[PDB]
Amino acid sequence: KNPKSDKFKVKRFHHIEFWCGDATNVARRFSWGLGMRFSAKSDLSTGNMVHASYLLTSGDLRFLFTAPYSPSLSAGEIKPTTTASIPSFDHGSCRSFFSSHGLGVRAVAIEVEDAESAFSISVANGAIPSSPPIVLNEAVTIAEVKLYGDVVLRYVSYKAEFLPGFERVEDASSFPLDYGIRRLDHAVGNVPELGPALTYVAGFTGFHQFAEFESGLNSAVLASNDEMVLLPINEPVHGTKRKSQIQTYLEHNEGAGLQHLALMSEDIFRTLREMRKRSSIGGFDFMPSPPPTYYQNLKKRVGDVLSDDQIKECEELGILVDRDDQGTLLQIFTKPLGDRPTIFIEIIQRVGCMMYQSGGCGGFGKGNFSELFKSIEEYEKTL
Amino acid sequence: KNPKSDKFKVKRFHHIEFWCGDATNVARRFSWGLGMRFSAKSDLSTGNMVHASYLLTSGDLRFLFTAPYSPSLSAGEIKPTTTASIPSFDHGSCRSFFSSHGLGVRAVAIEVEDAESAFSISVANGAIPSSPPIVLNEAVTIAEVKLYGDVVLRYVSYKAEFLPGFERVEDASSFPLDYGIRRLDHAVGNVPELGPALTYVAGFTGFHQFAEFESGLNSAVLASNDEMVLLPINEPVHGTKRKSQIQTYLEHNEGAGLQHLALMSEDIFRTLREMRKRSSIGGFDFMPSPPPTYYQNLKKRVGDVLSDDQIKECEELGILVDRDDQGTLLQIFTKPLGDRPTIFIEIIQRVGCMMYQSGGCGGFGKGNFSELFKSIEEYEKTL
Ligand SMILES: Cc1c(C(=O)C2=C(O)CCCC2=O)ccc2c1c(=O)n(CC(=O)Oc1ccc3ccc4cccc5ccc1c3c45)c(=O)n2C
Ligand SMILES: Cc1c(C(=O)C2=C(O)CCCC2=O)ccc2c1c(=O)n(CC(=O)Oc1ccc3ccc4cccc5ccc1c3c45)c(=O)n2C
Ligand SMILES: [Co+2]
Ligand SMILES: [Co+2]
Repeated sequence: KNPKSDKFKVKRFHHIEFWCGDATNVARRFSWGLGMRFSAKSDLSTGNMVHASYLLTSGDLRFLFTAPYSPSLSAGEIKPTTTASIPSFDHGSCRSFFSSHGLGVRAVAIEVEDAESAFSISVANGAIPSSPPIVLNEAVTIAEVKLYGDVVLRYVSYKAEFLPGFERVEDASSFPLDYGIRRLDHAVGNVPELGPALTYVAGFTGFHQFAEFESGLNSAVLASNDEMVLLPINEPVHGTKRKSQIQTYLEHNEGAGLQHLALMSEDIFRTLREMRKRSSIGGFDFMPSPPPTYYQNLKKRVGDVLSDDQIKECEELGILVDRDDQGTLLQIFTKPLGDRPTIFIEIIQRVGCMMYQSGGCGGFGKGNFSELFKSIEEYEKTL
Repeated sequence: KNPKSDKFKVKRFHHIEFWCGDATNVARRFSWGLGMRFSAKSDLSTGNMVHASYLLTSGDLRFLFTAPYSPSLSAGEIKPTTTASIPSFDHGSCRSFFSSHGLGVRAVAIEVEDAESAFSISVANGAIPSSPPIVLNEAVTIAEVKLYGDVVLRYVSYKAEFLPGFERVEDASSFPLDYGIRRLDHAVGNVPELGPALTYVAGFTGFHQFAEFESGLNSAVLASNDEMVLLPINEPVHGTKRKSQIQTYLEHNEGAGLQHLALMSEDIFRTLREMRKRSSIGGFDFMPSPPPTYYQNLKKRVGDVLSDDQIKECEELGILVDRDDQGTLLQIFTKPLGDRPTIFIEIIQRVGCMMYQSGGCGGFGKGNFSELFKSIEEYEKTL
C-alpha cells in the first residue's frame, strides 16, 4: 500500500553532485565511461573564482562534478559578493569531505515545487539544516538538509539552463556521446544503523516504505508519492562468515555515505556493450559475471519474459535478472568508481508495470543474492 | 660548451609522480588521453593500506599516480612496519600538497648510479633533504631532495619491475594503447626568482647551463653531463602589457611548482592525430592553432627540413616548428591537465643532431614566441 504521505510536493530526481579533488579529470573519465555529454560549466572561464563545476548529461540524468580552487582567489569575497554559482559550496567543507571520504556523492538533488517550502517543512519535521534556501537570479531556489553521513538532500525548484551562473558548453567540447542511459532510478545509502536513519528521513520527508529485506545487510526503501524518487538505505549485518560489504564500505568511507547510483538505461544491452568496450581504455569495470549455471537457471525463472536469444545476450554481457510479482529487472554492477571500495554504479532496465511505467517495477534485485549463491554452488559442483 | 660537472652519475629520467585526490580517475583519464598502458599497481589489492599508486607507461615514459587512503586503514602501522610501497609517502604531506596546489607533479625522478651517494653528495652541496635513502627489498634505493616549491627531485638506483611492492597489471586491465610517446624530454618549473632557483639546483647537482633567454618570462635550462636530463626553470617578467602567464601560474598554484612536461614522440603526427581524436571524449585539449600565415612562414624557415606536404601535416595538426643552428623542433602544447591553469603537457619530436640523437636538439621553441606574434599580426592584417 501507498499512503502518499509526502509532506511537500516532490517531482523527480534532478542531479547528483560529486565532490572531487580535480573535477576536470573525474568528469572527463565519467563522460567517456558512461557516455554522458558535457552540457554546462561554472568555473574560472565563467567568472567563478570559488569552485570548478562541470555538468554531464545523458537524457534526464545529470551528474555534476565540483572541486575547490585555491581560497586565495576568492579571499576578498563575502557571501553577499560571492562568485560561486552554488551558494552552499564551502572550501573547507569540500576539502574535509574529500579528505575523509575520498571521491563520492555530496548531494542527492530532487526537484520540488518550492524549495523554500520543502526546506521549511523538512526542518519543522526534524531535518538537520545544511544550507538555507537561496534564490538564484530570481529564477531558481536551492536548499539543503542532511540526508546521512556528509551527504545532503538538495531541493531545487524552478520558477519557469541548469543553474544561473552556469554556461552551456562550447559545441566543440560537447561531443554527443550517448550509450543509452536516461535517468537516475534510485540512490542508495549505507549507514551504521538502519532504524534511526529510516525514522529520520521518513520523518522529515513523509516518504513511505516501498520495500525491505542472510548475506551481509538489512535494507529498506523510502519512496515519494508516485514512487519515482527511491532512496534505499542499508545497514551491515554483523555475525556472518564473509565480512559484510556494508561494514567494509563504512570502514573505507569513514562512515555513512552514498553506496551506489542506479542508472536506468533505455537499452541495457547497448549500454553494456558500449561500457564494456571502454572498461580498459579509461571507462568502468564490471563485477565478475555469474557462472553459466546462472543463465541456465534464467530460463526457468524468466523464460516467459525473455527469449532464449535475449537470455544469451544477458549472458554475453554479464547482466543479472530478477523478478517481482509485477515486473522484471535487468541489472549489473560496476567495480568501485574510484580508489576506495566505496561508491559504485548499477545499470538497470525494468520490464512491466505499464499503466508510463510505475516506479520500482521489478524491485531492486534482492532475489539475486540467493540466485547468485545457488548458481555459484552449482557451477563448482559441475567442477 | 659542456663542462660535464655532474657531482654524481646521472642516467636518465625515470618517472614522474602526480599527487592526486583520486588516483584511479586521473590515471584512467591520462591513459586514454595520452595512449599509455596500465603497467603496475600498488594498492589495497597488493596489501598497501597507505596509498593507491598506479603506473602508466608508454615506451620509456613512466607516469605514476598516487593518492592517500583513509589514515585509519594504517593507523597501527609505524615506518618500520609500513605497508606503503613508497616509503617517502605521507598522508598529511599528500593532502596538504593537493589542497594547496591541486593536481600536479610531486616528484621528478631520475635514475642514478647510487641513490644513497647521490643523496649524500646533493645534501653536502646544499640540497634540502626531503626523504633519506631507503633500500627496498635489498634491490632498489630511493631518496628525495627538494627541487622547487613542493616538488622533489627523486633519485632511484637499481642493483641489477618498477619498484618492489608493485605488481604487474592483469593483462585484461592492461589494454596496449600506444599513440607514439616514448620518453620524457624535459620537465619545466615555474619559480618566483630564477637566479636563486638556478644557483640552488645547479649547486647540488653540478648540472650546467644548457640554454637560456620580451613576452612574459625569463628562462634557463640546467642539464646533466650527456644533456639527457633537462630541467628548464622560468620566472615571471613583471611590467608588461599582457599579464605574465608565469605569474598566473604562481597565483593559481599557490607558488612555485612544475609547469609542464615535454613528452618525446617517435611520430608526432600520429601522436597528435590520436590525441586530437580523443580531446572531446575524455582526452586532452590543445591550445588554439596558429593562423595560416604561421604555416606559410614555415616554408621560408624550415623548407629544407620539411617538405610542403609535411608542413601541411603540421598545419592540419596545429604543430609548431622551431629551429636551432643544429636541429629542428616540432612541438605543441595542451590546455591545462586539470581544473587550475597550472600544469600542462608539451608533445615534441626533434630532428637532427645525429651522432643516437644529442639531447635538446633544436632547443625549446623560444623562437616561436616571436614567430607566433608575427604570424598573428600578419593574419589580422590580412583581415
Ligand atoms: C548492490 C546490489 C543490489 C542493490 O542494488 C540493492 C539495492 O538497490 C537496494 C536493496 C539492497 C541492495 O542490495 C542488488 C543486488 C546485488 C547487488 C550487488 O552489489 N551485487 C554484487 C556484490 O555483492 O558485490 C560484491 C562486492 C564486494 C565483494 C567483496 C568480496 C566478495 C567475495 C565473494 C563474492 C563477492 C560477491 C560480490 C561482492 C563481493 C564479493 C549483487 O550480486 N547483487 C545481486
Ligand atoms: C611552454 C612553451 C615553450 C617551452 O616549452 C619552454 C620551455 O620548455 C623552456 C624554455 C621556456 C619555455 O617557454 C616554448 C614555446 C611556447 C610555449 C607555450 O606555452 N606556448 C603557448 C602559450 O603561450 O600558451 C598560453 C598560455 C596562456 C595564455 C593566456 C592568455 C593568452 C592571451 C593571448 C595569447 C595567448 C597565447 C598563449 C597563451 C596564453 C595567451 C607557445 O606558444 N610557445 C611558443
Ligand atoms: Co540497486
Ligand atoms: Co618545453
